[PDB]
Amino acid sequence: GETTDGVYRVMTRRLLGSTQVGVGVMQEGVFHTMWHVTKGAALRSGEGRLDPYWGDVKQDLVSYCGPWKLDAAWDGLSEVQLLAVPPGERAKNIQTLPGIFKTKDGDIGAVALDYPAGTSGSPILDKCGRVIGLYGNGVVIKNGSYVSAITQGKRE
Amino acid sequence: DMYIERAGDITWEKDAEVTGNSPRLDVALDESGDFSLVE
Ligand SMILES: Cn1ncc2c(C(=O)Nc3ccc4c(c3)CNC4)cc(C3CC3)nc21
Repeated sequence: GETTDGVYRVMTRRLLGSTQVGVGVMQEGVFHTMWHVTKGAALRSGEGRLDPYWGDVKQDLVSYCGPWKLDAAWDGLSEVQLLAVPPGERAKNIQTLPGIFKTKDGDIGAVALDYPAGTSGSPILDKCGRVIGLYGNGVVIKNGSYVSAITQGKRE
Repeated sequence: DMYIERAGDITWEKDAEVTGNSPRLDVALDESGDFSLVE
């Protein structure tokens, strides 16, 4: 099917009409998304099939057709860009300065933007346009809002 | 059965909408990859 580099919508026809369950990045013949979007199920791209290659429920990441290729990371200083791909709406870049998720295993980036759960998998970019992580896994704060972490995989 | 559709190129766009705050949150990650606020 289509394996051109870029950002893609993850849809399903299992419910009423076509519903967007998430987003993903195609880079170097590998489609990268969040595990909670596809649950490790095979994906379709026209007549072609995309089979899972790597996945981890704790990291909440999954790769298709090959190993994880995205290796860039937030510098802890600069403003990033969430390339948001919302259900039924056109892709839109939103520049923001991330906060920090402080954990027992180290600090991670965190973008505080408000989008439907179906926006999960949309890439977060650095000034060079490099994917420094995926948007869609985080926490609910005091005002009911969602704050997502910047989730990156490991390149071997 | 899930399927993918192209939604565009991945590039940084200058003069984009600049919004969102930067909060520092003490969190915990469980075995299921689910985050939770620590207090
Ligand atoms: C506003 N809002 N409310 C909920 C959500 C979620 C969400 O449920 N993520 C999720 C679900 C299941 C699992 C994991 C994450 C990881 N383990 C399994 C995602 C987003 C993304 C746009 C930010 N917004 C949400």
